[PDB]
Amino acid sequence: DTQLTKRVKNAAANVLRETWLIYKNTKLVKKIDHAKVRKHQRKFLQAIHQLRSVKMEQRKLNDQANTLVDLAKTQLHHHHH
Amino acid sequence: DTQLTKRVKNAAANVLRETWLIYKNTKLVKKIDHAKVRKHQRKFLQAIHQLRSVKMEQRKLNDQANTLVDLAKTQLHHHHH
Amino acid sequence: ADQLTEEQIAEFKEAFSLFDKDGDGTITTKELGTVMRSLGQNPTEAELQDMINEVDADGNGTIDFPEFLTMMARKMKDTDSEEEIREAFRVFDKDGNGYISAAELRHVMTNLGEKLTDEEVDEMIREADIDGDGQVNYEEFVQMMTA
Amino acid sequence: ADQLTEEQIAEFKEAFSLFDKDGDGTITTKELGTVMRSLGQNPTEAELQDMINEVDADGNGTIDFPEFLTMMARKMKDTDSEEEIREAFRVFDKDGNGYISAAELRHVMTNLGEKLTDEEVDEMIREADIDGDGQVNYEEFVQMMTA
Ligand SMILES: [Ca+2]
Ligand SMILES: [Ca+2]
Ligand SMILES: [Ca+2]
Ligand SMILES: [Ca+2]
Repeated sequence: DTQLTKRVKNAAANVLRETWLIYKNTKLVKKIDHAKVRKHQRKFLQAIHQLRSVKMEQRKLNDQANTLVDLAKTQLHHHHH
Repeated sequence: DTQLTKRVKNAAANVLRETWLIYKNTKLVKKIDHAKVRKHQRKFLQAIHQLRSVKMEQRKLNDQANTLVDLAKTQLHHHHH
Repeated sequence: ADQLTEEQIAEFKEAFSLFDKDGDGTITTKELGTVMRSLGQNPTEAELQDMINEVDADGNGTIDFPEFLTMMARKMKDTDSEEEIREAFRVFDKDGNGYISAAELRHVMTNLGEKLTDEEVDEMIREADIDGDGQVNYEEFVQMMTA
Repeated sequence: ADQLTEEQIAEFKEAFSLFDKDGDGTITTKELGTVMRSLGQNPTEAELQDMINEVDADGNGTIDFPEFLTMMARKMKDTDSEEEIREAFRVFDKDGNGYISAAELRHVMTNLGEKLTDEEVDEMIREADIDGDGQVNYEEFVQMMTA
């Protein structure tokens, strides 16, 4: 799926973006601007949770395909796949 | 959610049902009736995959709630929850 | 034994028929949806399109027999279901003590799911209650059925 | 430090406002939906109802401040994000060798997501390229940012 891949690339680039910005604003500055940290922490959690959402949808997709494969294999115990 | 719980109880009872029936028809019988085994294997994979579906939806629900909690916590680094 | 037997291919063709409702030679998202729901699953339209796209060779939007083989080849391997079955029993282990009574087993099996008759429940309990104490140690019983 | 500080409660009230759009004192599935999507997530109607039902005290179908506290109390604990961040970098590790070049990092960061400016990319690379070899060992860089 191109849509899912697209979701991953954009979300992953944003995890890099916000991790960098949080680090910069909380370790490479003389005066920590909390307002800025909060903004980037919001964008950081959003990107991390988007990647988690894609991973869960991929596990769902995989089990749907394994269900088709299991049903096909019945035409051939308690084992599955 | 009562709907999800209901899905679990019915699906779990069916995993017990079909595991028993597959075992009976493939170990406690003089003549193994493959047609019967196939039928029960189909019902077995259906129940096992329904329980997997509930588990994945519960992990999804949990991360959606953890997203709300993470966003709320921004009003208070790279840690999450 | 080694990825192929002319017997399997034969059965897999019978399988294709479990999917190709109209037997028009191709499986559409609509037919896949019907089969998946017949298995108590509920794939969205996008999920159905993704299943097909995963093995969509000639990218015509449908799955034909040849394509229905790469999807299988990629996952011929099976694995034991012991732990998952034990987890299904644990749903009915009220006190989380590892046992389910013969009475609770009848109460579950004659009311939930597709159900077993009281007579079928007697046969299951005869095999599961190894100690004859009216209690089923389910981890042991599942180990025996999957051994 | 121990489940509570009058300062947190204050901030959490400010949080409630991030959710209660109309500030009518209650969060509905509709408002929750708007916020969740503003975070790039897409909960279904049932998932929104489930989030509310999970902590729906007076079962009125909406979440009020008091209820908005049991949900938090139950998960105050945080955990480090090292591994997840490393995985995000690995998305851009073309050859799976543990490194991403300074050029590839600019190509990713100035085109994907919300983006960084070329000047911001220079600052990130200055910190990430520890050896000065134009290559970023990302496992090391993430370890340093999360240490
Ligand atoms: Ca057809
Ligand atoms: Ca095709
Ligand atoms: Ca409101
Ligand atoms: Ca309520």
